[PDB]
Amino acid sequence: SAMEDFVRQCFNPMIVELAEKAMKEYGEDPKIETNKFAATCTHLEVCFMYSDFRFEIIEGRDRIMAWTVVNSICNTTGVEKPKFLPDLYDYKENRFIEIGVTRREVHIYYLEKANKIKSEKTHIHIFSFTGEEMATKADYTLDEESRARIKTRLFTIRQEMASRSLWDSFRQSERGE
Ligand SMILES: O=C1c2c(O)c(=O)ccn2N([C@H]2c3ccccc3SCc3c2ccc(F)c3F)[C@@H]2COCCN12
Ligand SMILES: O=C1c2c(O)c(=O)ccn2N([C@H]2c3ccccc3SCc3c2ccc(F)c3F)[C@@H]2COCCN12
Ligand SMILES: [Mn+2]
Ligand SMILES: [Mn+2]
Repeated sequence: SAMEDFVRQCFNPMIVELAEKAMKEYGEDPKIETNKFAATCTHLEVCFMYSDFRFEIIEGRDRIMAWTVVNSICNTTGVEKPKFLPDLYDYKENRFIEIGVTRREVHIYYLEKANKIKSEKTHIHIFSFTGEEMATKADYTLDEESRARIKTRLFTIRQEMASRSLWDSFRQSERGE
C-alpha cells in the first residue's frame, strides 16, 4: 500500500509503533485499514504535541495503563471518572480533554464527540487539517502559538497525502455511508 509506505516514512517510528500496538489491541489490522492507521498516527502525534505544551498524556498507553493513570488522577483530584477513556488531563483547569482530528467540518465532528461522551465534564477540542478548530465553550486551552504548531503539522500531513494522491481516499474513509 502507498498509504502504509507513507505512514512508515512520514511518522516518527515511536508513533508508528504505538499506533500499530493500539490497532492490534483493538483488533484492527494496520495493513488492511491503512487510512485508519494513518488517522491513529496523526491523532497520536497531535495528542503528544498538545501534551508537550500542565498535561498528563492518557492516549498512547495500553488500555490498562491508561485507566490506571485516569484512576490515579481521579483519586488525587476528586474529578469524576469519565465513562470513556479521554486523551489528556489538564492539571491547570483540572479537567480531562478529548482530542478530535477530523477530515470533515469541525462542527460536525464536535457534535459527534459531544454526543458520544455526554459528560459535560470532559473538555472537547477538535482540529481539522485546514486550520479550523472547535473547543468546548470556545476555550481552546492552549495559547495561539501551540495551536498554530498543531495546525501546521496537520496541514502538512494533508499536503503530503495530496502529493501522493492519498488525500481523497483518506478524507472519504472517516465517515461511513
Ligand atoms: O482513544 C481512542 C480514540 C480517540 O481518542 C479519538 O479521538 C477517536 C477515536 N478513538 N478510537 C480510535 C481512533 C483514534 C484515532 C484515530 C482514529 C481512531 S478509529 C477506531 C480505533 C481507535 C484506536 C484503535 C483502533 F484499532 C481503532 F479502530 C478509540 C475508541 O475507543 C478507545 C480508544 N480510542
Ligand atoms: O518536543 C518534543 C518532546 C518534548 O518537548 C518532551 O518534553 C518530551 C518528548 N518530546 N518529543 C516527543 C513527545 C512529546 C510529548 C509526548 C510524547 C512524545 S513521543 C515522540 C514524539 C514527540 C514529539 C512529536 C512526535 F511526532 C513524536 F513522535 C520529541 C523529541 O524531540 C522532538 C520533538 N519532541
Ligand atoms: Mn483517545
Ligand atoms: Mn481523541
